[PDB]
Amino acid sequence: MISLIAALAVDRVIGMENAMPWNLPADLAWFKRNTLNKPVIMGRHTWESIGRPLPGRKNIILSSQPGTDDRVTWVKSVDEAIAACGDVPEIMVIGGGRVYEQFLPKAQKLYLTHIDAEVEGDTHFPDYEPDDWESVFSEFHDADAQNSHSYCFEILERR
Ligand SMILES: NC(=O)c1ccc[n+]([C@@H]2O[C@H](COP(=O)([O-])OP(=O)(O)OC[C@H]3O[C@@H](n4cnc5c(N)ncnc54)[C@H](OP(=O)(O)O)[C@@H]3O)[C@@H](O)[C@H]2O)c1
Ligand SMILES: Nc1nc(=O)c2nc(CNc3ccc(C(=O)N[C@@H](CCC(=O)O)C(=O)O)cc3)cnc2[nH]1
Ligand SMILES: [Mn+2]
Ligand SMILES: [Mn+2]
Ligand SMILES: [Mn+2]
Repeated sequence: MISLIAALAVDRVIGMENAMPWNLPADLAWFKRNTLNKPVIMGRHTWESIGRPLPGRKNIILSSQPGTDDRVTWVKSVDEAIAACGDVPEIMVIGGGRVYEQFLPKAQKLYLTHIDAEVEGDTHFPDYEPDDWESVFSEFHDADAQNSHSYCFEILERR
């Protein structure tokens, strides 16, 4: 099973200038809980944005060019990325935009955080078709002293 996990600001913005400009610790904690002990697939730009391996997860990087760090696994195609995960129950695709586009048709589950923030960005989450997806979990949170925007955690499963 392939799942995508992402945090979206208004208008599906996910990034600007190879960064995420907001800071929502509760959402990073949600990301860690839902990815720990699973393989994570990311594109090369997202690998450079994170800047280090994510502990407790098999890190698989898509790039057309040879890898430059043996602390992670480098692959050259979608099919190779999936194969490198082995026989696990759930593969987590953690972006970015180009990678989400390619894995969306293959995904059975989306873990989405909707952030009430207006962000200029240069990268968007793919347009998906709402009729294809059932919302099975949602949890709204107001802003607090640690999280400066309101946010909604949602899990969707392909119908
Ligand atoms: N809000 C969120 O949830 C979230 C999550 C993740 C990322 N982001 C943001 O998203 C942005 C990065 O997204 P992006 O769309 O620019 O880049 P990306 O999807 O992270 O990386 C694209 C790169 O991945 C490689 N790649 C992708 N598909 C491939 C394939 N089929 N075969 C081989 N290589 C492949 C290529 O590397 P080469 O050029 O080396 O071939 C391509 O240039 C940043 O702003 C980041 O902060 C946000
Ligand atoms: N919901 C969601 N939020 C995100 O921030 C997110 N980020 C990415 C890609 N970028 C990043 C950037 C930083 C970390 C990070 O520092 N993670 C730590 C945080 C643990 C914590 O804060 O409690 C980790 O171990 O996962 C992960 C992914 C992909 N999907 C996402 N999905
Ligand atoms: Mn091939
Ligand atoms: Mn197998
Ligand atoms: Mn806001």
